[PDB]
Amino acid sequence: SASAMLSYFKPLLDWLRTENELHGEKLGWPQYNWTPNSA
Amino acid sequence: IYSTAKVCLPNKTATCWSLDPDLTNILASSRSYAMLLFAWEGWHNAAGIPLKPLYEDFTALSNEAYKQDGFTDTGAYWRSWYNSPTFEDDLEHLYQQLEPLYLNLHAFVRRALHRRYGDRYINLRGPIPAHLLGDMWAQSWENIYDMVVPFPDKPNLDVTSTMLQQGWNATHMFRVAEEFFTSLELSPMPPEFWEGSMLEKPADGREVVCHASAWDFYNRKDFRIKQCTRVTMDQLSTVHHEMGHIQYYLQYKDLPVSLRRGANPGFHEAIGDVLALSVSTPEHLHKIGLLDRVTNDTESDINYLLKMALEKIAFLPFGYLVDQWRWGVFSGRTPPSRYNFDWWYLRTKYQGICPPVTRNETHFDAGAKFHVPNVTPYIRYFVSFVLQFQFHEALCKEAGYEGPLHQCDIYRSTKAGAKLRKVLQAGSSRPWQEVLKDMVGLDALDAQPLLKYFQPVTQWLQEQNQQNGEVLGWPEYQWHPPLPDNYPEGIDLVTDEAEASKFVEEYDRTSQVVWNEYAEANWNYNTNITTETSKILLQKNMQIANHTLKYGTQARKFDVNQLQNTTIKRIIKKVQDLERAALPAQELEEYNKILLDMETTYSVATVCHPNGSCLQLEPDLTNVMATSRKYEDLLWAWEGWRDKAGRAILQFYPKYVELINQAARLNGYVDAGDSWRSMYETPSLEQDLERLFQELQPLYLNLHAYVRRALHRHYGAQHINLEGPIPAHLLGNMWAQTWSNIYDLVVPFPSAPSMDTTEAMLKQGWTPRRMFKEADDFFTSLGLLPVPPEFWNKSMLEKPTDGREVVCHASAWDFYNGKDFRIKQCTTVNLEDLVVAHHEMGHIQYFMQYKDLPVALREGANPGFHEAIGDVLALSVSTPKHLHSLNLLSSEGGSDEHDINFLMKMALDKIAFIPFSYLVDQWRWRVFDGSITKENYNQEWWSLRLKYQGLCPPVPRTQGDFDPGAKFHIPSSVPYIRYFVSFIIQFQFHEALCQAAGHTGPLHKCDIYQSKEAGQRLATAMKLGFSRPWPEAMQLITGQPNM
Amino acid sequence: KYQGICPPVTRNETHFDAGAKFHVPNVTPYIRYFVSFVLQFQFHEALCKE
Ligand SMILES: *[C@@H]1O[C@H](CO)[C@@H](O[C@@H]2O[C@H](CO)[C@@H](O[C@@H]3O[C@H](CO)[C@@H](O)[C@H](O)[C@@H]3O)[C@H](O)[C@H]2NC(C)=O)[C@H](O)[C@H]1NC(C)=O
Ligand SMILES: *[C@@H]1O[C@H](CO)[C@@H](O[C@@H]2O[C@H](CO)[C@@H](O)[C@H](O)[C@H]2NC(C)=O)[C@H](O)[C@H]1NC(C)=O
Ligand SMILES: *[C@@H]1O[C@H](CO)[C@@H](O[C@@H]2O[C@H](CO)[C@@H](O)[C@H](O)[C@H]2NC(C)=O)[C@H](O)[C@H]1NC(C)=O
Ligand SMILES: *[C@@H]1O[C@H](CO)[C@@H](O[C@@H]2O[C@H](CO)[C@@H](O)[C@H](O)[C@H]2NC(C)=O)[C@H](O)[C@H]1NC(C)=O
Ligand SMILES: *[C@@H]1O[C@H](CO)[C@@H](O[C@@H]2O[C@H](CO)[C@@H](O)[C@H](O)[C@H]2NC(C)=O)[C@H](O)[C@H]1NC(C)=O
Repeated sequence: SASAMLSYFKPLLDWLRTENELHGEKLGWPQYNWTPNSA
Repeated sequence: IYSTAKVCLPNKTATCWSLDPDLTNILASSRSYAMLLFAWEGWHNAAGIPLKPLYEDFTALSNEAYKQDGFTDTGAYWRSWYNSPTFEDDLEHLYQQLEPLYLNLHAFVRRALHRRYGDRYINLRGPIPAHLLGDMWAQSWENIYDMVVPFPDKPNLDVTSTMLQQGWNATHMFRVAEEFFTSLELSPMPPEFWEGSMLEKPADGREVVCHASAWDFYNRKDFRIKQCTRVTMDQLSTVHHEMGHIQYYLQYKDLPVSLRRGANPGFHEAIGDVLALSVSTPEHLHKIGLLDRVTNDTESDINYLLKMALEKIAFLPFGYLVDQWRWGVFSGRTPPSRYNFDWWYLRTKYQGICPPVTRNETHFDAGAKFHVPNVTPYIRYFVSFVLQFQFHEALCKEAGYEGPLHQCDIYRSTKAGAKLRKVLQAGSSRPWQEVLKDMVGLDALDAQPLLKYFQPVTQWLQEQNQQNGEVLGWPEYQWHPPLPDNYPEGIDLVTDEAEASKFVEEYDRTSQVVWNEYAEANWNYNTNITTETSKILLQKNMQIANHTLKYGTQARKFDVNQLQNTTIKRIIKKVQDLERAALPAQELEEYNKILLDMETTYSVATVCHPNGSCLQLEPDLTNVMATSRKYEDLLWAWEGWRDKAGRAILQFYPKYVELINQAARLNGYVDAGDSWRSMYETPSLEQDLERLFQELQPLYLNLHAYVRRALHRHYGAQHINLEGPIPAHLLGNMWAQTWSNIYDLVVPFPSAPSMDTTEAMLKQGWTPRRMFKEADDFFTSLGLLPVPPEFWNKSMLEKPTDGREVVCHASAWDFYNGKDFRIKQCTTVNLEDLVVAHHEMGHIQYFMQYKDLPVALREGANPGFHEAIGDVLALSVSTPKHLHSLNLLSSEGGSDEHDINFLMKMALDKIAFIPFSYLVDQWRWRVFDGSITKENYNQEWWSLRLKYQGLCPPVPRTQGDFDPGAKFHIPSSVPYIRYFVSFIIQFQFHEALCQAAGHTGPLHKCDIYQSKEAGQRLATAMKLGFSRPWPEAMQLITGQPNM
Repeated sequence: KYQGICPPVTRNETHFDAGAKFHVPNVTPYIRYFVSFVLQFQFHEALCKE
């Protein structure tokens, strides 16, 4: 099970959620076709 | 404990079945293996398990009492009544005389039961299961007679309406039976009876419900009967039996108290049953006024004697069996640890029946019989059954009628009545042997009269068994039926052939009319989107939905595996699943709303410049994506259409996936993709399709390389890379499924103009009416069904606008209006119009061909044959030879240039489509699987587009674009692998038809015109419809059952 | 019933398992061995009593 692993990182998960919401970060990679070269 | 024994279902409802009249009726009426087995096992457990210790203690006590009395046993005391030192040996010889009759009857009934219940539950060389026949103890097989009638054409002489029509009382039958008694100078009947006995159901008070006893008041002056009354012939026979018992009671009044029982203990039943034999015969009924005339026919005699032999012969192993087991128990040969063992050994050895379930020493199966707990000897019934035919033969020989023994009543037989009275006078005063000798002529029991009575039916049974060729009985013991999955909750599923057939016919007849009304409403709506036909369409949709739900719930009560048919089983299985009616009402309404929203949003969305002049998908965006050779305009159209349609349907798709998956789960499957794949009835469809795609990969790769080179030569090297995928918007199609529009860019030999002539000169004529007439003319010339004239008198096809605002489709509609099939499509002036016309003509011919099949079996095998049939003839129509014929081009040549140009056009039509057809459903199957989630709907779609088709996005496609939504078939829940299967199948069909029609040489120049053998083989494989699986039609068309 | 022995395979009337015993074809009574087995112990007990 992953319950122990999730409970290990619970403070960090909460802090990361708070910071991402504050910064307006969107989870995931919506522009999946992006590439640094960009031709 | 025997009396208050009950069995009830695992649901633990407030009621529990009792032996009478619940369990007996269930075992005599229900032809369900699971329900019969549940009743049998439950009753035997309930009435036997709590009785074992009581019976052991009773056996000990009774043996002690009768050993103190002087007899060695209780069984010896029971045998002492018959007064014979060798009683068991005479009984054994008697049964060994009657064994072949029961063996033939057992084989016949076992064959009939095998035809009924199949081969899984019944062995043609083993014993019959002990619950599938007649009673619970299998003592009498009368209730089996329904399914084992020798000649079912004639009506069985078991009628109650004739009694009611003549105005028979509820008590006058006793009077006419009394006058029948008095006819043979008998019945010195006391006047106390009618004024001191009741023969009627209890009108008031809670007395006994019903029984078959005649309690006598005794007192040497008065007697009585307590028995119900009915209007059946069985009631009349039982009345005659009971009055025979009363007559026996009368004739020994003068004898002392202990000398009241009549000779042998079986003499009572023998005297009661000889008269019943002499009464139930049809000729007595005719001459008494209960029948119009005698049916002096062999078949009626056989039917009557087989009905009589189902109770008077099937009981012979019983009685003998029961008292043999009880004698063994009393003797100590059967200890309490061997009750069930010896019981079932005797049951299989004599009766030839095996327990439906596994039994063991916990059970006491002999205790479910009534006479074991209520301690009454049972050999009296065997003795009486043997004796009654001896008495019948003696009276008949003494009645002066030496003919067949069946129609041999003793009515108006003075001497027979005198002999009967003379025997009846002495009850136990003299040994029974002297009485039997005085009446019959010999002092011992004889089985010869019983054989003589059943001689014609015996000969018939032996002859029929020899013709059917079966073993006489149980050469394969140790066989027990497999459990029917008797974990007791699936016992109420009806598995009857008659009920299934009746349901199938009712479903057919109601479905025909309801589906015709729905088809008419759909035709009215689509032909004219104005005049508010949407309301009628919605009404017909509601009618279809509720009808489908009702009949699917009705068919869910049936079964599939236990059905002993092919067509009925197929229909029941195909009706048991509700495509969308399995959802609850709220979810069903939500699903309908989601589907309608997706379809309307796709059909309405348009993209265009901010100038103001605006374009729709068809025929504006398609035209600007077909005839425009420019990166900017093609990219604008592609991006705009994808934007509009896909971003509109993205907000709807995930909920649609959820709802369709829920419906498929409720229907039995695990996914909507699994439900769609089940249309082909192949458990390994994906592997076969992947194998076919791998087989066809090299040809597509070569064509892709050539088209890529041509596009690079035209557009340049900035937009096209020689190594790398080609952008999806440069192939002359919105979805790049077919690359036919860029043929002028990819012409192999420009100096071979033998295909541009068609559309160049079609302006000279070629009306839609005349071209469809030519198409059906070719259809008929092939050797197929001509089109009914209503297609021209009633139906229309030329509907460019026709006062409606719906984009053009290429569909075919069918309805069982006797003979009516009509189509709709937008008609242009080009060769593709003729190709699609032939495709729709093939659709309509497929509609015609399976006309006589049931409505549920109106499908064309798997839904890939339906599309393949029209394209098969379209392939032969488009050949240059068939274009030169019927004047579709100026001139044709077999040179390499024209042939290569024609093949390139056909390739850009079909090969370019192979990957797309496989890709659409491949993505959709992974979406329904849960493998593709909402976050990467687009990413996996474009991964598939690059992997299979080899195309690249012209612009960066982000998440939230939903490119797959721009395809029409995706926001319409229309499966798409059918086009892959059809494109694979049609070339096999073309090759097989050419081979049957000859045309040795290249396949692409073969023409199916004037091929009677090919047409007849196509018809003989198309007439199957959906009745048989598609490999059979594949085998008939081609010769191999594989794609 | 007597020996508490079940066949290892499914048997039926095509077979004749009583013939696999030696004494059945070469017809020789077999109850003499039962009688002798009982009688030898009867004799042993009586002799040791005397
Ligand atoms: C067994 O016992 C019964 C009961 O006692 C005997 O029945 C009775 O028989 C006597 C004569 O033995 C009857 O009496 C006679 O009846 C008529 C009346 O009209 C008449 O003939 C004489 O005046 C005389 O009274 C009697 O009615 C009859 N029943 C009773 C209830 O007593 C029976 O005979 C005995 N059976 C044998 C085989 O001995
Ligand atoms: C039996 O049915 C008849 C039908 O009428 C009832 O009365 C009989 O009537 C006939 C004609 O008048 C008389 O001759 C009979 O004596 C009557 N009795 C009979 C046949 O028993 C009679 O009441 C009915 N009996 C019932 C219903 O118990
Ligand atoms: C019903 O038909 C059978 C024959 O199917 C009749 O049997 C007759 O039996 C007598 C016995 O003495 C023979 O002599 C006759 O030749 C038989 N008749 C034939 C063969 O036609 C029987 O009598 C018929 N019963 C009735 C009531 O009609
Ligand atoms: C069992 O299958 C047989 C064989 O198909 C069925 O007989 C046909 O049933 C179809 C049902 O649509 C009818 O159209 C045919 O006319 C039947 N053939 C005849 C009557 O020869 C049969 O109905 C099925 N059911 C039973 C109970 O036998
Ligand atoms: C009697 O027992 C045999 C042995 O199990 C049964 O099986 C078949 O026996 C025949 C020869 O009698 C062999 O050729 C077959 O290979 C056996 N097996 C099968 C599956 O057929 C045999 O069926 C039994 N006989 C009867 C009459 O039931």
